[PDB]
Amino acid sequence: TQQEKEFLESYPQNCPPDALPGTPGNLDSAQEKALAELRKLLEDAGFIERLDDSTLLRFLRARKFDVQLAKEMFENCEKWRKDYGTDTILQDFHYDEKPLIAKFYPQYYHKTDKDGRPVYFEELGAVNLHEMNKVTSEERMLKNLVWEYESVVQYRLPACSRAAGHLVETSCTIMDLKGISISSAYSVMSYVREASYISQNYYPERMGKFYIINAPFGFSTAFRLFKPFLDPVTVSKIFILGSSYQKELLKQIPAENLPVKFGGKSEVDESKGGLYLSDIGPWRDPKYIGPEGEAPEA
Ligand SMILES: O=C(c1ccc(Cl)c([N+](=O)[O-])c1)N1CCN(c2ccccc2F)CC1
Repeated sequence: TQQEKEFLESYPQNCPPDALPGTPGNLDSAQEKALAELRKLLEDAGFIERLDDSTLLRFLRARKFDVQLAKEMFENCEKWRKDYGTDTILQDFHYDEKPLIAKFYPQYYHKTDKDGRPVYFEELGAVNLHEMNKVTSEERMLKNLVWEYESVVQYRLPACSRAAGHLVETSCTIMDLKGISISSAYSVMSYVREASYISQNYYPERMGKFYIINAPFGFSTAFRLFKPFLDPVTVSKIFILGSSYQKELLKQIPAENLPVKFGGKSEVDESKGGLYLSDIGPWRDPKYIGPEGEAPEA
């Protein structure tokens, strides 16, 4: 379809050459063969959508380029999108509760990192589900999560790719644990479990960086101790920081892109809902919005 063709050639499709192997534009002979094989296998099953290089390579990387297991993971995902209504969630779901409950679990995207990734912030430590459940449900919070993911894929990543000069398939997540207790950790645990399950199985290879900040001492000490036994890919992606996280964040995010409260210089109009209701980034800049148009407002 022209439509889909126009969209694909409307932003850069190659990852930088120093990215991980098996990423778009960085494929060896074997990898290119696995991609072509997986594609025809999915075409033979009648799939017509989501068969672009970027998508299929993510499923291949998630299965170490085992073509057969990538096919099964892909087919599992399309079945979930069917049962959950994912393909129309942007039109069907309406998180009208958000101004009322945002402060009880702040979640927001704000600008980009030095690699061009959209930066996602989650103030898990402030979570108050007792107040949240007066207004909304875990089921609706997960719908809102998938809504945002669909908005990342459809509108934030293509804009971030154009603004960066190269393909951007991943986000940079900052999770603030300030205020977390054993009690509230248990209360958010079911939500976090379902969110990771959805991320790993239906959005594979979308995690580029994951910073935990204000981590309690026991949690941070454990990571510092087991850090040497981690996959070198993993140790470049996951950071568990305590109270002094600002300098580490500033190595990864330009100071003018990082919110003031986290050691940066980026400001929002605190009178108009400030950070918690904001969605600022290149996907709100006409310079970087392509034929998909501008992302909806939550
Ligand atoms: O894998 C992801 C992930 C999943 C989907 C999308 Cl579309 C993106 N993205 O590019 O914005 C990232 N994440 C890592 C785990 N994540 C997470 C998981 C559980 C609790 C909180 C969290 F922030 C969310 C982000």
